[PDB]
Amino acid sequence: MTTFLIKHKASGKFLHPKGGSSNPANDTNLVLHSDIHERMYFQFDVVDERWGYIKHAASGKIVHPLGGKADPPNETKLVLHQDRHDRALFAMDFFNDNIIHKAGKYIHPKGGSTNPPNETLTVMHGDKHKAMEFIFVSPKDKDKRVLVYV
Amino acid sequence: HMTTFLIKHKASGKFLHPKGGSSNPANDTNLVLHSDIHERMYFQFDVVDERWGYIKHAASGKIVHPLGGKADPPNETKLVLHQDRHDRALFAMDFFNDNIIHKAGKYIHPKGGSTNPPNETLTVMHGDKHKAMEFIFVSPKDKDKRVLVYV
Repeated sequence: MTTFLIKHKASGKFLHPKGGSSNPANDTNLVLHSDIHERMYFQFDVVDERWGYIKHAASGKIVHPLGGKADPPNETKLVLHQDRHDRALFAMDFFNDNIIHKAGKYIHPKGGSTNPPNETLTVMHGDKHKAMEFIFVSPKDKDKRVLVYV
Repeated sequence: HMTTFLIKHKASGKFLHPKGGSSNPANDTNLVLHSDIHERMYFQFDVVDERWGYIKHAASGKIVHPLGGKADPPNETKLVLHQDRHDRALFAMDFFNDNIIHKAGKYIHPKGGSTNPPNETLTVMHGDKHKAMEFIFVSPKDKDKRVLVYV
């Protein structure tokens, strides 16, 4: 209904909390993995027009740049954390197919590969290219895009 | 719930209106650009399927259609309001690239493509992308404040 999968467009892998738990601890890395299950479902909670929080559905933790700085440098790891604040604001660009942080960098697989192996970490990086594209799909139809602004 | 908004032509600051400004425009009334602001030029976006939805005139419930109801309208097809609701009136409101795209892939343009068209200029479909076909979606109470049309 409000849940979606975050699919890495080039590989078909998905974003997961590292370890696949329903209850990841604060500062758990966000990784890529091929598996599908309810513990990799996400929601998006709108805060201000396009900006909002990317939320792990099972735990309520949201996506942060590790350390929570307003303008994180390239290669800053993405983690899950319960805190809510303006440095965890992202927009879900379903027209250009990417996820952009409030300060202008994007979510990437670490290393920028179109075919990242399972457990690859995700990081912030300012470049735009095929390997940083993501689409947002229905849990019950992994090829059907869904509106995350809901 | 559908957020109410103005459709603002980015280059000129003018807005999309039904020609003549009626609260209940007749079927096939042209969609035009005009500088006035009033509640008969407010719009809503009725989401149908993910990004696709109907651009709905708030006062009347009529929606934007390429005239003729063809599946793949050619360049220069005029935009009108009509009460009919079906898939050939599906658009997406691209608030990241700032344009309005039809399901068959062309965009809403001012007829003639001017960055600064006169009041009452018709709108048409066209495949080209440039500054004169950009639109932003703003609060009726603050024409410079972008609002999220998808909620």
